[PDB]
Formats: sequence, structure tokens, C-alpha cells
Amino acid sequence: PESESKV
Amino acid sequence: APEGKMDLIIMRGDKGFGFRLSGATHAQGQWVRNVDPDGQAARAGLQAGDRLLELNGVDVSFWSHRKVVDEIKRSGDVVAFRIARRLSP
Repeated sequence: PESESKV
Repeated sequence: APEGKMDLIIMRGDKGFGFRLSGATHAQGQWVRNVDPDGQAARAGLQAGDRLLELNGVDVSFWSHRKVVDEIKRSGDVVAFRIARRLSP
């Protein structure tokens, strides 16, 4: 995407 | 689009807070793209589309995606968010 991350 | 702000406090689970953050790699800010319905964020009421404004009482609306994520991971067992949420939808 533009910038994705799981947290 | 009118939005309202809300404060949230989320305990870390064993796989994390339970949501995928998404947004500007380098304001407007990062945002919640989806949330584990059985995870800790959902339990605290984070919802998809919630846009990140403050992390632990720090303005984080103008940060890079990785600085925000890293600080989220470094927050320890508890994190606090202030977010902006679409109201009409």
C-alpha cells in the first residue's frame, strides 16, 4: 500500500 | 466528512495490539486499515478508518510510518492513542 504494518 | 476525536488505551496482547497501521511512508497521518475482532485493539474500540493523531500524549500526525510503528512496538505493555473518526459514516 502506501505503507502497512501489523502491530 | 466530519470527524470526532477520541482517546483510547490498549493493553498489548500476545500477538500485539491487533491491528494493521497504514499510511504516509514519509499533516494527515497514519491510519487503521483493519483490526483483529478478537484482538486487544478491537476490545478497546479501535476501528478501521480511525486515523492516528496522538501516541502516548505525543502528536504523531506528521511522522513517518516507521517512526510511528517503532514507537508503538516500544510502548511496552500499554499504549494510548488519540484518533480521528469519521462521524457521518
